[PDB]
Amino acid sequence: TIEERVKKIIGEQLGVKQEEVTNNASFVEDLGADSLDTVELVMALEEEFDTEIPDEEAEKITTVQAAIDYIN
Amino acid sequence: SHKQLATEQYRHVEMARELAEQSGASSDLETDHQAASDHLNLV
Amino acid sequence: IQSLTARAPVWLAAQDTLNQLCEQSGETLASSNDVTEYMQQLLEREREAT
Amino acid sequence: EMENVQKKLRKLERDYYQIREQVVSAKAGWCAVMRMVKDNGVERRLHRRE
Repeated sequence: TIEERVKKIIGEQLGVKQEEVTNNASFVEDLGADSLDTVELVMALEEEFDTEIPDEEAEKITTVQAAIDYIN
Repeated sequence: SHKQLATEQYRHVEMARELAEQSGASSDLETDHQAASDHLNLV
Repeated sequence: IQSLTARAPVWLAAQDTLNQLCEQSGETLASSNDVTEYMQQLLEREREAT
Repeated sequence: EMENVQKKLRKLERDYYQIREQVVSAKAGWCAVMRMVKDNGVERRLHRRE
């Protein structure tokens, strides 16, 4: 469904496939994306949904599941 | 700057409101002082 | 930050050469004294093989 | 004056929008290159971090 956006974009931003990401893991260390890569991921998510996410809320996406939690 | 402009707009509206009240008060005072000038001339 | 920035490139070049050198060998170096002792072991192997 | 600064905010917002597309489109290609480069080139040969 609409989550297909996130679970797609994440992979396109991290080089992993759609099923590679696990909800329990964390982007910062368990996916290999460093600070710059995570900034790029969150900002691409911002672009895709034509919305805005301030720094404080944006910093709360270190886990895989959060990417949908704030979305839906 | 976006959040600063929002806050500034809010404050600006507040000052405009209190100045509107003073404008009304000024018109009322002008009425009273017109009566006062009439009273001076009458005396 | 200016001091660190001026210093950085030299340290990075040195590290690349060091990594190449020690990886070329079987043993991994960690200090100046360590490099010296590796020199001595190298000399011993020279004088046996000869 | 502050209304004109608001319109400045709109102009800056569209500039930000442009920059954002640039960034995401660039990463899409970085992905592919770093996929192919893993044939031992990136290890130290191409990644001349100096």
